Formats: sequence, C-alpha cells, structure tokens
Amino acid sequence: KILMDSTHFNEIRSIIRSRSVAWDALARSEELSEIDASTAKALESILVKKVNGKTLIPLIHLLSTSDNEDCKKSVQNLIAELLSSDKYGDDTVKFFQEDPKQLEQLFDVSLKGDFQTVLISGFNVVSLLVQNGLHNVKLVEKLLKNNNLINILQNIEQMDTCYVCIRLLQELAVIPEYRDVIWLHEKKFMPTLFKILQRATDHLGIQLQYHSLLLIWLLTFNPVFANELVQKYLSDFLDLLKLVKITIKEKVSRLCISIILQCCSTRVKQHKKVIKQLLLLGNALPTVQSLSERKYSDEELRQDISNLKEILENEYQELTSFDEYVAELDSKLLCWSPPHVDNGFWSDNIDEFKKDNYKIFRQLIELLQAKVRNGDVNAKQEKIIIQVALNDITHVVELLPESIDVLDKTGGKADIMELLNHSDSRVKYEALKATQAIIGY
Amino acid sequence: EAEEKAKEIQLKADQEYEIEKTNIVRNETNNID
Repeated sequence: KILMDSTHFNEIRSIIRSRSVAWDALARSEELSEIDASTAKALESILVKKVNGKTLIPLIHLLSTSDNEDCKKSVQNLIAELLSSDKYGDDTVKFFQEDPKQLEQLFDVSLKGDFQTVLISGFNVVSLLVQNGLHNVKLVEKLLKNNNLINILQNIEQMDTCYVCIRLLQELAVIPEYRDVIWLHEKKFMPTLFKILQRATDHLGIQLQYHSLLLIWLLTFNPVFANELVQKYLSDFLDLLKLVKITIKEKVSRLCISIILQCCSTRVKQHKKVIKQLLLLGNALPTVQSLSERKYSDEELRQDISNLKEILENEYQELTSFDEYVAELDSKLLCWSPPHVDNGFWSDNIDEFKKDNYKIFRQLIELLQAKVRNGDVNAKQEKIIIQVALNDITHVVELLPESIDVLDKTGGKADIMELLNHSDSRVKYEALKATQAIIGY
Repeated sequence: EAEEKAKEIQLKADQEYEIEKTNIVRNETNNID
C-alpha cells in the first residue's frame, strides 16, 4: 500500500488476510475459472505466500465473479500485499495506467465489500494512484464519495479506519487536482475533522490526529481553500492552538503551527482580517507568546512558532482594547475582562459606547436580555457573562448617563430587576449594584 | 520517515507557493493585457 507502514494500515491488511478463500475452493464452487483460479493462486504465492503480471486481469475477473465476502477479502488482501511488495504492485499500477479499464475496476473495488476488504482495496487504489502515470483525480473523487470511506472516516470508535482514511487523503493531497478533490471531501466531511481536532485537544488516536492535521495543512496550502476553511469554522484556529499546546509531539506541533500560519498567510484572502479575528477571538497573541517562551526541541517547529508569534504581535500592534471589546461583545462571551475593571478604559471608551446612537449600549442591552433569557440554565459561564454585562451596564449608566434612558426604553431596568431575584449570589449582588447605580444612593 | 514526510509536505507547500507565484506572474499578464 501507499502507507502500509502505518499501524492502522497493517491492522487493516491483517484483518483482510484473516478472511482468506483458496483459489481452488473458489473454482470448485463455480466462483472462478480454472485459468482465473491458477492466476489467483500464483498471485497469492507471489504476495501473500510467481508474479501474476499479465495474469492479474484473470485474478481480478475471478474476484469480481466470486461475490462471496471471504473471496473478496482474500482478493483485497492479496492486492494490498502485492502493492506493499516492491516487485508486485508497481506492475499492476502500470497496467492500470496503460489500461484505464483496469484502473476503473480497481477504483470500483475500492471502498466496496467487507470493511477490511474495502480498506485493503482503497489502500491498493491509493498506492496505484501514487504513481504520476496512474494518478487520477476522478478516481480519487469517486473513492472519496463512496459511503464506505465516509463511514470509515466518521468511525470514531474505529480509530484505525479514520487514521487510514486521513493518511490516504493526505497522501492524495500532493497532486493539485487530487488536492482539490481532497479539499471538496473536507468541505463535505468537516464535522469528522472537527471531532478529530477536538479529541486531539482533549497511539492510534495520535496518528489519526497527526494525519488530519497534515491533511488540513495541505488543504490550507492553496489560498482559496484556506480562505474557504477559515470561514467554515471560526473556532478551528482556537481548537488547533489548544491541541498544539496540549500535544507534546514536535511533528504535531509543527503541523499545527503551519496550519495556523497558512490561515493567516498573506496568500489567503482577507489575511489581515483573518489574523485580526483570530487574535481577537482565539487569543492568538498570548498563546503565541507562551509558545515562544516555551522551548521546542524541533528547529523547524521553533522557527514556525517564532514566525507565528511575530505575525500575532504585528496584528495586535494595530489592534486596540476597543477591538477586543467589540469582538467579545459580538461573540457574546465575557469573563470579567481587564477593560471591564479598568476605570481608565471605561472613561476613554464611554464616548465610543454612546456613539452611533449608542449602538454599543444597545448591543450590551441585547446581550443582557439574552443572558436573562438564558438565566434559567444559570451556568457558571452564563453567570459570569451576566455579571460582566451588569458591570458594563452600571459603568455605562454612571458615565454618560444618556444611555440610561435608552437602556430603560430597551428593558434594561426590567432585566436588572429580574436579575435581582436570581438564585446566584454573585448575579444578585451585581444586579443590586446596578440598581443602586441607577436610582439608589 | 518523519523528515521525508515533512519534506513532502514542504514540497506540496512549495508547489502551492509556486502556484501562488504563478498567480503573481499571471497578474503581470493581466497588466500586460
């Protein structure tokens, strides 16, 4: 296979070889011809243990004729062993390149039959397509579109199948047309990659995460695909940074750093906007500063981390605390930010909050109303957000009291009164403080 | 190997960089147009 050295690929090959059907037995059961049985036996002796060569076509015909699951698994295992073997496999790839019918038959066999047989056939097809002559973007797209490949990729319990699929996609990503095919497959099966990244942030799993990161970086190498994936998941960069921080592998950290840099790379569209959004939401600058302080054994990973830190510092130099506050308000997440407790920041941003007919004040009132509606859950994060919103409302009422009338018209006083009866002690205290700042002494 | 895989990934990135560089070259053709 193309990546038979992987543990998941070896396990798949062993599973396929476990269900083995003799060529003579298939011929006896009218599942193959005498010449086809002889060719299958020769191929088995050559690879599973003489090379079939031109006799590979009769073996494939016998495999198609033998619809039994055991025979299909044996044929897939033999094909995988031939692909792994240096002498065999290459001849089959050359024959498929010369005759597209053989390549089409191999592609159809891929991701078909038994799960082990499907995995072995897919590995053989990937190995055949590894050669430039036998490479085919259409065959790769057809194999990816198969339901078996999607099930293997989404098989959370079957980590080996997901790792094998990710490795195959990463290997296919080298060819630019196959790179576009892999990008389309990623656009289709984004939730699987997101789940893999979340598992990595929170062995077979490590290899699968590394393969997924490599595939993501290969997709992000193209600026159009990187720009498309940037808007696909706004929290993807944060998840990648968290996984890189959690993971201690040098290769995984380097791949994550490269993927993060590609998203913010100047080649991708809206590079400055993407970098600013990442630094505002995912806290790219402090994470990069912490990574730079930390020592990395890998030189390439260290250089990538230094470049990412420099880019984050350059992006944050133009940004200000007002941009961070705006991003926090847009994300509706507040955890008692230093600007909230900074008297100088509130004094210097009071006019900005009241600007545009108190647009920021209206947004804060809407966030407070949403938190009050969400106050039934009374989650710790929800309680912290409610307290921060109450503190911000109290500050915006104390300074430039013109927003107090707008908040009262928008039901801010009613929201504060409702929060005054909240079970949480901190929320009740914040609401009482807001009420005191409103009309109290 | 890990180094070979990193080089292959860098080679793919270099090919993507070449495509990006080709777009810059193609931009000159648009200016020439």
